[PDB]
Parts: sequence; C-alpha cells; structure tokens
Amino acid sequence: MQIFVKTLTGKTITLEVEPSDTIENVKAKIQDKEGIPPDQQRLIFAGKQLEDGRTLSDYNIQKESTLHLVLRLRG
Amino acid sequence: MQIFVKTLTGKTITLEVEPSDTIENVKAKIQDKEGIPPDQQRLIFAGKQLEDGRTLSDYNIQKESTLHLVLRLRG
Repeated sequence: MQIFVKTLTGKTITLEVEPSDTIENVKAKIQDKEGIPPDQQRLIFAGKQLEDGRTLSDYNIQKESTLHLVLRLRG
Repeated sequence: MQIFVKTLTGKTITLEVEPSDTIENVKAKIQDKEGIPPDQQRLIFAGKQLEDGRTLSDYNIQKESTLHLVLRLRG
C-alpha cells in the first residue's frame, strides 16, 4: 500500500509498504530513496515516535496515512 | 438503463448501467469516459453519498435518475 512521509520542511515522499513491515523496514526504504541513515530518522504517527521493531499494523497505520519524519543526530 | 451524472459545474454525462452494478462500477465507467480516478469521485443520490460496494438497486436508483458527482482529493 501507499503511505506518505512528510518532513519538517514540508516535503512529502511517497512509500510503497506493507502493514507487516517494521518501522525499521520503512526507515530502510527512506534510506534507499533519500540517503538518510535509519539512525538519523525519527518517524512519528498519531503524535508519537514509532519504535523500530514494531509494525505498521501494530500502530494501525492505514493506506494513505501520513507519517512525520524528523531528523536527528547520533547513532 | 440510462442514468445521468451531473457535476458542480452543471455538466451532465450520460451513463448506460444496470441496477445490479455497484457504485464502484459506475465510478469505473466515469473513469472510462472522463478520466477521473474513482478515488477522486463522490457520487450522491437522494441527498446522500453512495457507498462503493452497494448497488444502484440497493439505493433504488431508477431509469433516468440523476446522480450528483463531486470531486475530491486523496486516495
């Protein structure tokens, strides 16, 4: 399914994912498309930062949901 | 049977449909004739937005009925 990731500069990137994917897997896809190391990525949905080892379905992230990406250092 | 679809600009398009067709099937016919993706389509009859998985007969939509089409984003 398609989901969106929106950054602090307002940019949106579109990802093709599956509900069984982990948040780490989504970060790897962001690394594939955008060159950002997963350890420099924070993904936020429903107002909370998401844990790398849980799945999109664990967070009820649905088709056409928007995640928010915040970059940070260290890792 | 023949039915009409009227837009917010007042334009009417004519469709040939069957009472057993789903609303999604009508949206696919609108996509065929007019290029609008079904996910950008809202169809309204008797004042209510119609659900994609129900049929024209479920809504008692008869020969020469007019549906109202409202476009929207996201999907």
